[PDB]
Parts: sequence; structure tokens; C-alpha cells
Amino acid sequence: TTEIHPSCVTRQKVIGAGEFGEVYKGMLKKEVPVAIKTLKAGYTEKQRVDFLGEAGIMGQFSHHNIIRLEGVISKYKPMMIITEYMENGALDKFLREKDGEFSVLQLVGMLRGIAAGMKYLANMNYVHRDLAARNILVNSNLVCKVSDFGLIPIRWTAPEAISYRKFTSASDVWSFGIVMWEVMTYGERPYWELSNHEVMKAINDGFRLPTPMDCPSAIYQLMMQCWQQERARRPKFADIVSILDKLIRAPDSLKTLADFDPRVSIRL
Ligand SMILES: Cc1ccc(C(=O)Nc2cccc(C#N)c2)cc1Nc1nc(-c2cccnc2)nc2c1cnn2C
Repeated sequence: TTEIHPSCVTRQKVIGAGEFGEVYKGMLKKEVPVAIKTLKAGYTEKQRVDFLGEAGIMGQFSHHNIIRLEGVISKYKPMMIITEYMENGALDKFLREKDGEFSVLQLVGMLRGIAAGMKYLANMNYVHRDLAARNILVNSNLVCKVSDFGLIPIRWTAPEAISYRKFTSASDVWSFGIVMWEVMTYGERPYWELSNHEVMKAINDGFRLPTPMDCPSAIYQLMMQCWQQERARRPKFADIVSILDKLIRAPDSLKTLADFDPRVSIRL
């Protein structure tokens, strides 16, 4: 991690909250816009370890689909984690505000990118545990950067992580399946109005999310295999990336759509 001097950072507006300090939009010195998470006076030992630990792992990550760390302020207070700024913001809100505005190839391409970042994290032995559209940022090239803003996301979490806290790359794959469904539905809420308990019961009873509208059959098949109850039967991120890459590079493959199950009948 590069150490940034405080005089090179200007905090402008609050954009969120952190573990113990706000998150700001600002500028980094010609000037590059940035996101800034602070650790404010009074932070605890554990908070400092988690903060500087977070900064450390982020500085290790160098991938096109992982949020880029610009630097850290650790020598002065407040301490700071400073990343690139993504003007299109988080993917979930982005898609819901742009309903229907993209091609199927653009949507699958977003997913290929998310998958590539997740393969990198899994290969680096980093378990995300909170993969969801809300933690993915979009840049002005439509490139998706995996991030983590903090919080329990029952609807995004694999049964074994819920039941007995077994978080692994394979539970991240389940979450990726949900992200796949979020993308192809333009940010619909998974399981709609079902309660957290109703979701767990449906999944244990064997039900799975239905196909999104206008969704390539191959894409629905892939997200369904991310939701295997048996962790060992789920694809690895390497499998996911490879399938998405072959689909994009042979785009007629996406023209075959899964049947959509109408929830309403209109007869004319
Ligand atoms: C500054 C910063 C610090 C940490 C992280 C982060 O992803 N940490 C991390 C830890 C562990 C694993 C992985 C991974 N893989 C990633 C991200 C950012 N940056 C952003 N965060 C927020 C934001 C908004 C509201 C509340 N909290 C945060 N909005 C942003 C940006 C950039 N642009 N915008 C619009």
C-alpha cells in the first residue's frame, strides 16, 4: 500500500458510514476523484487491526474487476483508506435506475467481469462472504469492480454459511448465482417479499429462483448450478469464468432463451 500524505486528500461529501468513521467522496492530488473511509479518534485495537488489515489485503489486489486501492493514511489521524471513485456507483441501484437499457451481451459481460474478480479473490484465498450487487461498483466503461462496503444477507448466502457459518469460495459461488439473477432482472429483490425464514425454508424444500425475463437459457442453467445444495457440486469460479467467456465470444449462444413462467395471464 502506498502511503498518501493528508495534504493530498480533500474530503468533500459524506457518502456512507464505516466501522468507526464516515466514508467520503473527495479528490486526490490533475486531481483524481476518490472514495475515502476514515478511522476516527477512539477506535479500538480490534478496529485498528481490521482497518489496517483491510488496507493491506486491498493493496495486494491488482485486478481489473477488483476495486483499486489508491493508498492509505496510516501515519496521521484520522487514518484513511483511499480507493478509486466509480461515478456510476453500486450495481444494484445502477440497474434499477436503468431498467431495460442494456443488451443481453452487455449484461452477461458485466457478469463475466464479476466472475473474473471473484476467481482472483478465491485464488488469492480471500473469501468474500458478502457478494451481492450492492457491493459491486460500476465505472464509466460498464466495468464491474468487486468491493465490500460492510453490512445479515440471508438471501445472498449459501445454506451451509447460514446454517453453520461455513464461508468458502463455494458459498461465494452461491452468492454469485444470486448476483447473476440480480443482473439479469435489473436489480430485483431476490425472492421478492418472502421473509428471511421463508427464503431458508423454500431453499431447504428445494425451490429455486425462477428464470428472469428474456434470460439466455445457458445463463439460467449456470446460475441454477451455483445453487446446488451440495457445496461440492457447484462450479468453481474458474468454471464460471470459462463458461461466460465462451458464451460472450460465441454470442449467438445467448440467443436461446429460457422459458419465462408467467405470474399473470392476459387473454386477448
Ligand atoms: C474507500 C473504500 C474503502 C474500502 C472499500 C472496499 O471495497 N473494501 C474491501 C475490503 C475487503 C474486500 C474487498 C474486495 N473485493 C474490498 C471500498 C472503497 N470505496 C468505495 N466505497 C464506497 C462506499 C459507499 C458507502 C459506504 N461504504 C463504502 N463507495 C465508493 C467507493 C468508490 N466509489 N464509491 C462510490
